[PDB]
Amino acid sequence: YRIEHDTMGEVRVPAKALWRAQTQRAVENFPISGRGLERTQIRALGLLKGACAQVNSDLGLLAPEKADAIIAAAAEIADGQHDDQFPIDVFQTGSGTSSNMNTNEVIASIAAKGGVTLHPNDDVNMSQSSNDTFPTATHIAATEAAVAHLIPALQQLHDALAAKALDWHTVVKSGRTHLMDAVPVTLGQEFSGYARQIEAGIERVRACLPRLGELAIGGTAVGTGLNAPDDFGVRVVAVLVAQTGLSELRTAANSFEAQAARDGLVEASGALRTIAVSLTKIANDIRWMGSGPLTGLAEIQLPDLKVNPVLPEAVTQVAAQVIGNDAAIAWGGANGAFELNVYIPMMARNILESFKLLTNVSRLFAQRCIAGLTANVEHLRRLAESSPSIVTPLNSAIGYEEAAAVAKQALKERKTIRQTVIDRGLIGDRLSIEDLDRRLDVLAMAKA
Amino acid sequence: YRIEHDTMGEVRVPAKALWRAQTQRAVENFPISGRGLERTQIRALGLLKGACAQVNSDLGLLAPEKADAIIAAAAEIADGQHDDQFPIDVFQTGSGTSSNMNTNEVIASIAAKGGVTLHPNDDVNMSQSSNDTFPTATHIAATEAAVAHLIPALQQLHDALAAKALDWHTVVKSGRTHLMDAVPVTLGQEFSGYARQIEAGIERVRACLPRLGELAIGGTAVGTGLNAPDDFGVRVVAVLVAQTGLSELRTAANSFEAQAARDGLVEASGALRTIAVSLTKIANDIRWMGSGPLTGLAEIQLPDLQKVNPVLPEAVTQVAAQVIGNDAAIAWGGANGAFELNVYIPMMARNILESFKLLTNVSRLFAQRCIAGLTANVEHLRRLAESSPSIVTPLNSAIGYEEAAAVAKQALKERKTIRQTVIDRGLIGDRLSIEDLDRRLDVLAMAKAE
Amino acid sequence: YRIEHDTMGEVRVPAKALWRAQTQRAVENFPISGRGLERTQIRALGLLKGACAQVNSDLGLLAPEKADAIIAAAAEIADGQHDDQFPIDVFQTGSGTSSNMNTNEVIASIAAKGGVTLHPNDDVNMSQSSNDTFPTATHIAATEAAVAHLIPALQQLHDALAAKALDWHTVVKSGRTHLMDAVPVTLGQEFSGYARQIEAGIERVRACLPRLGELAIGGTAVGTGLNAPDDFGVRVVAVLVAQTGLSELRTAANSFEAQAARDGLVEASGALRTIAVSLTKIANDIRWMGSGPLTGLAEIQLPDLQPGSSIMPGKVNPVLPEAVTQVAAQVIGNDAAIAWGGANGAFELNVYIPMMARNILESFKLLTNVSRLFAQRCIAGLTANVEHLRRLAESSPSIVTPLNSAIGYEEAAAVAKQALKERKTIRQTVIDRGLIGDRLSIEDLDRRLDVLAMAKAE
Amino acid sequence: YRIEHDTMGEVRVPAKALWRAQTQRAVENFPISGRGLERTQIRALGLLKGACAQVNSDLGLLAPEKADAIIAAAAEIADGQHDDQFPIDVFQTGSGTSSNMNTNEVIASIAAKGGVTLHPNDDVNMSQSSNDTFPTATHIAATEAAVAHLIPALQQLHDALAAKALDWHTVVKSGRTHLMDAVPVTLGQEFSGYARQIEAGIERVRACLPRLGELAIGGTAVGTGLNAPDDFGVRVVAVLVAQTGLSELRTAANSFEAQAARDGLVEASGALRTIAVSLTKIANDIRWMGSGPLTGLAEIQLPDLKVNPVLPEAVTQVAAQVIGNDAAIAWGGANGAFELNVYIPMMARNILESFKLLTNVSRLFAQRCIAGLTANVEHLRRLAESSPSIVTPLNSAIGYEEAAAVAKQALKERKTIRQTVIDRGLIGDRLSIEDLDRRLDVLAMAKAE
Ligand SMILES: COc1ccc(S(=O)(=O)N2CCCCCCC2)cc1NC(=O)Cc1n[nH]c(=O)c2ccccc12
Ligand SMILES: COc1ccc(S(=O)(=O)N2CCCCCCC2)cc1NC(=O)Cc1n[nH]c(=O)c2ccccc12
Ligand SMILES: [Mg+2]
Ligand SMILES: [Mg+2]
Repeated sequence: YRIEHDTMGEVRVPAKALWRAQTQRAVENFPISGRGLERTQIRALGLLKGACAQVNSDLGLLAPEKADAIIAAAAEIADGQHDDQFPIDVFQTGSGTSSNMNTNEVIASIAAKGGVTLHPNDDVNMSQSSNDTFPTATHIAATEAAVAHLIPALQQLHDALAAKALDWHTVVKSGRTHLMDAVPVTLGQEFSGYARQIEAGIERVRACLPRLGELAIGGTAVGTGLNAPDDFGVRVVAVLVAQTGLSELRTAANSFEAQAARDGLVEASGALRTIAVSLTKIANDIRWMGSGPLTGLAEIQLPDLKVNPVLPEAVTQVAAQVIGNDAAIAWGGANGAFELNVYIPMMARNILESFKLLTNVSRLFAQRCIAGLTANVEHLRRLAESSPSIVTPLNSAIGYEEAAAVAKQALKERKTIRQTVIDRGLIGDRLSIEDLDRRLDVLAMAKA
Repeated sequence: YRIEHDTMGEVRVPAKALWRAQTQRAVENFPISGRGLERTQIRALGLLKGACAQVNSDLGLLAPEKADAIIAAAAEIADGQHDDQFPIDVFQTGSGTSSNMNTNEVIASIAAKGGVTLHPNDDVNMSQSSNDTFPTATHIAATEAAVAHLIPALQQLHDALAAKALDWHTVVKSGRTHLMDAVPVTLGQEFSGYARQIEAGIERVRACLPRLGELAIGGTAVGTGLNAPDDFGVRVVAVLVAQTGLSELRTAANSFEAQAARDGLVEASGALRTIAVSLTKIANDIRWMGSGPLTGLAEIQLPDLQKVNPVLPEAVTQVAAQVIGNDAAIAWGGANGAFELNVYIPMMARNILESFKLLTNVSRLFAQRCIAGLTANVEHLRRLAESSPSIVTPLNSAIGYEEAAAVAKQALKERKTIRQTVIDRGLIGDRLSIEDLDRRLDVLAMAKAE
Repeated sequence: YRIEHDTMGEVRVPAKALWRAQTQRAVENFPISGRGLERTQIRALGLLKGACAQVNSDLGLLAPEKADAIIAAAAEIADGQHDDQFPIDVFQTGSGTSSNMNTNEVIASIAAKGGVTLHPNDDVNMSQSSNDTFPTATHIAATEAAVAHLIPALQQLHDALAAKALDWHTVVKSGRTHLMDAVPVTLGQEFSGYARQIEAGIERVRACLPRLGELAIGGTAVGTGLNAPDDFGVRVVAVLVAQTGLSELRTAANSFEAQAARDGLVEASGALRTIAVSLTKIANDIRWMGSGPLTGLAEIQLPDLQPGSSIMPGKVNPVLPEAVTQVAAQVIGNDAAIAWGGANGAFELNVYIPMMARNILESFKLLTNVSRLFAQRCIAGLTANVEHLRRLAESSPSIVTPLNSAIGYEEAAAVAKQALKERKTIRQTVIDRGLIGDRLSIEDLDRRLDVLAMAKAE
Repeated sequence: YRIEHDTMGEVRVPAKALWRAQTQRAVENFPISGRGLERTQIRALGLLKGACAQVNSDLGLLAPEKADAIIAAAAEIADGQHDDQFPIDVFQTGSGTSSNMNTNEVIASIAAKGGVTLHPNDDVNMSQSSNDTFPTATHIAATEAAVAHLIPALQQLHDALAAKALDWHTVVKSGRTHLMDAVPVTLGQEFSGYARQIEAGIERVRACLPRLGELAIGGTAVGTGLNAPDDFGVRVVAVLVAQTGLSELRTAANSFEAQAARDGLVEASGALRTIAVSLTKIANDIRWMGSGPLTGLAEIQLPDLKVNPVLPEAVTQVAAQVIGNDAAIAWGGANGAFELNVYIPMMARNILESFKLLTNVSRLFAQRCIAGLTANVEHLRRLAESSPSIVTPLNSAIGYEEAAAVAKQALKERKTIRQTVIDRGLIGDRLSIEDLDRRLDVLAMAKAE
């Protein structure tokens, strides 16, 4: 319940709080959602402030005692020790300056406990602006989410689907097109399709990384780098790559584009949206395959967590959320003006949530649904044995003309190809029953 | 770190948790977002369980000591005393069964501390199913959010915009179409338009209430009411109306439509999305009018909250973007129901209830901390209106369109009023008196304000 | 070809073209989509110009011979006689001024063929501006599309679904929740739900009309009505209402809101988007119910409309549910474009009107046409597989609950387990476990396991 | 009318139409939008039918005389001689069955004029299904639109923006953040940012081509390739690459994914949506720069088509349409079932429209707006030199309090910062003229030379 002094009056701040007057003013200004920055965003702000202090110390602009104090305080923030010291709403000034100042104030308070006096702006914000910091922290967090978390979760799900594609390679069943009975396929072939969708999703995320990983740091207020060293960005990026192991981080190709727009977030959200579209098809097919057991398809059994398909439901709900988040991201992305896009906090919340939801639900889907599925093999074969057949595989035995007459008579009389052959008296020296049954065999028709 | 024995083995539950084994299993099943139900959600689940116990008591199905214990526990939940006892992810089974069971378990644990044993399922879930309760609670929460919170916040913003319209009635300035200079308006007329956008917003929310207030309660598992009293729904709705004062709550017109779809939430999100569209235009015009102080429009000054940056217009346009995204998620969930149940309810509820909250909170902040304190550069706005080439048309009948165009070009080049330019070019004479000039160039008259 | 002279220079225009130099310039300026105004928008521009000429005549501002020529020409345009004379891209100047000028030029050319000289701007655009005309025509077209076309088409679909709800009142089947077996319902109850969705859709459209029907006419360039009669809007609206019978048309509540924003189109699109969401659920349930017919649900049969496949010649597909679900996807896309344009107005004018108009009027048209086709070519001819549906209901573990009070919940679970294992009815499994006796008579068993009574039909 | 027939019986068809019974049933079943396939789609179906007949001929499955007749008729269709013979609505059966049969029937009728009897299904549809042909035609049309049309249009717009970036490299002006005055930039720097957004757009389109160019051909009804030669897809793709020169066309990595989903269209629409987002920012900044001529920013003048910013308005309306189309595409993409995604005609309409609108508006914007912009150079510099934002580098010489008084007086008197520092008598005690001109050099402050 302490009291601090701002250039517009008094400011009451909780006693255990490491934040100062500017953060408290932002708390009072933006009571909108009641939610603040996520752990990933706080970590990236800590990483960035430590790297900037490191580079300011290397260039001789910041006394080594002050840099050491910022570096140690920043490492605690990056390590998750101060996730309760960031109370500002997501829906704040659209540069994210409020959160940038929150980080400067918390580092100054941590340093003061260790006996060092730091000015939040002149020391902790040295060579930085109110406008190049929060977007840099956003792109660090998004690139870490893509590379360290989403891609491995998607690979786990790909591997689970591919393992079923191989197990079920000869588990024949009926194909369905337009929801209507079609020629045979295998359950393994369908899973090979699901696995390719997830592999393509990993390709889509990898394709966005050259632009997602672009950082604005060094551009300062408008992109020109005024009041920063000319090589500030390239030096800070090198420290961040070294500390995180994220080789995908890079300086911006164009310092104006990197601050006037957040196009890299819009691009990345489109990859995540495409993954949500793929996951919707996979999850829907799996719940339909497990439907019933008397009123539905009853092709597979899902693991029980009459089992309701609770992980397909979680997957499809997550996909809906990614689709909505993606619309919010593109709306903010389009609406920048001149030197700055002022939708960064909202865009950051949405893209980081989409990464988190897809990573977590993919791992759960892989481990607690896909890996445990069991096929109802005898039921699936009975469905394959009820698919339509074709005459083509009889051509070499009865010739193009008799085959065509079998096709026509089967259609007219609503008979199978097999029975129409028997009924036309075609079993003989040209065609044994055995040869009929081998030519029309449903696993052979699946071409597995 | 207390222990519990489930149907399927052992479960460890935190010591001070009031939830039980089925909630803890859902915590383990759905570690997806790390975000659970919001306060409004949780309150409505308490309201619903209290009303259900009241009705089961009234019908002689539930012993009164048990009903009384449920009603007392449910009132604590409705009063927001147990918002920390609902740990299940939003991204759970799509009926919201897990959160329904979370409510039943917390009520049983609260009751147990007052010395009354309740079975979560057989007592707290009596006459209810796993499918008619969560969407009922969602529609209670959304109807309360609309009536009690968003409409009053929009009315505050409307009244702030209308007050500025009246204060700025005669504040004449150049009109802008296509971003280019146009004939005069007043700042008051522009604010009267903003006020109408917000008043139409309230009309849009009021128009969705007949269907937003429809509750599925009493439909049970598939909408038929099997295993519930025939009049359970109308009885529970009547208790909710009596307790809350929300007369907009009603039984559903069709019990199958009320469980197979969530179309009322999709409809209400469309009203919220329209309000977000209106707020985007109002907030964008206000930040543009405050742009400068040298190279921008410099029409008005915003109050300084943090040369003021337009931080509340930025909060408002960010909220609007979130409402538009949330709206897309809601419609996606709404379209994808199957047969007797739409299984996107927890995701739809998160998104609709967030949209109500953000619009309510940001509308009040925008009204109080931005709109109320705007100041206009009155004399500057009038000087620009009086200096615009757009106002030479009323001279054409005195001096011709060719001389009126030379006046417009010289006024702009020399940074002079049209009036001073007409005088400087020696046009005052028999053709045009000083008084006829001041009548033809009366920019406030050109704006046609009441 | 024939040549004309614009303020800029010389312009070549097609011989049979009733448009003039401004329209030809717009043709050369915006070769973007290769699609121009639809017939509903052209019709509305004709209605508007005819009403404006009538009022300008009544007020003594326009000579009667000139007003009479504009009225005659504008009636030809409203009657669809000139739908080939509007070549300008949708993607034009955002006020729609190019299309307004196209209308003025075509009316002047029609009048010229009857010996009357009309100035496109000073006569045909009298009392109007480049900014209050196109949004007025857009709202006339959208209101007409809602009231005269979509609501009747939705009522037709509602009536077709409600007729099935009555025909199938006793057709008992298992319910499905989460795609899993549930307690009994009737196919009539499910169709009653579909019907309510469409009835609610009509209520949604009706709820938006007080604001969709607001017209900007009379507000002129900025909303102030400068250079128009003070009562131009109310007089033009009176003529349009009398001539069209569109009682929903009204003068805007606020003349600045009606030009600075297009919020009524955003609102109306939300109703259409909600109808698309409802239609998606209805169409998806119907194609699933008709799936198979050997490997699917096979609950109903859809009328056959065309061959499905050359490789599998017997196969017929649910083509009308597919058309419906594809229309719904288009309406949801159109809705997103409309809200995008609606948010992005500046000051006195929203300059997204041609794009918003294209999208809202297309959503009306697609929903109207597909609703009628779905009602007539799919719903009306559905047939139910009654005995299949009842067999599954009578075999369902879900229906053992009503036995609990006779034999207890544990023995009822054993009946469920055995029946499901042995593919038997519940009735027959109860017998095969000799539970009929003192506790349970055979008439009593048949009363407890009455699956139609469990559906609780009214 | 004349009588034609199919497996469902007899159908009345317009006496002279080149389509037959299946197309006519589709005319009556789907009168929804009143719009059919676009020129690009009809071209792709013609290309594909010709390539299929070449491969069936090469494998000895189809008589050379019949293959020649198909190839010639398919060439007339691809060239646009028979577009009026494709009457079927976009909103047809979701596999594109109806438009596939339309192509087969029209080819058979054209071949008959030349005295060759072709069966639309046994000959023109040999080794094919609608399930692999209609999505193949859609991905051909989309790949061609990306490579031959949109990337060159974007490169023209990039080059026009980059030409301004160079021309305006020293055109110093006030920076704007939050719409508020900020430290100096140049118009050239802002245009270099717009140019980067369009170059990144080109990178985004190129990044999607490995998947957009995947073709389903050879997968037949369910992806298994039943009723087609095992190498049909690889042979047909080789013919298409030879004929079109589109090396980006390729056989699908997985034949089941290529028919059960249209994820490549969803992916490509995301690139187009991102370009729409970039174009919105560029066009909105340009119309604001041109605003006025008295009460707006008045930084630049747009070419006249007091000019209204009509091409910025066309660009921002096109962008809105691409965003809407992108939502419709993703909705269709998610909703496939089992072996087939049945939203292909609607997804094809939307993604091909987005390609076309972005191509056409990008070239118009480049040639008829960007190329002709003029800057109010001396005005922009005067405002930059008069902004309170540039007083900061004086703080160390005159103090915060006096730098604030300089800013306030400069704004009130409408004078430069340089002239205000002189007027307040700060030269000599605080700093010299040499020092003043170094500290307030706005072009140096923009970090431009
Ligand atoms: C954001 O627009 C402005 C911002 C600040 C100022 S000001 O007060 O600070 N100041 C600037 C010049 C130095 C001192 C003289 C007084 C005018 C003027 C302006 N507009 C204008 O100067 C408008 C204008 N008028 N006439 C022209 O021929 C013209 C040509 C090109 C561009 C615009 C125009
Ligand atoms: C769109 O902004 C403008 C447009 C046109 C003009 S102008 O050249 O045509 N002309 C305007 C009318 C008076 C004639 C003398 C010169 C200024 C100026 C401006 N801006 C300004 O005057 C900027 C400005 N400077 N200083 C102030 O204390 C002030 C206070 C309130 C608002 C703005 C300011
Ligand atoms: Mg690496
Ligand atoms: Mg079955």
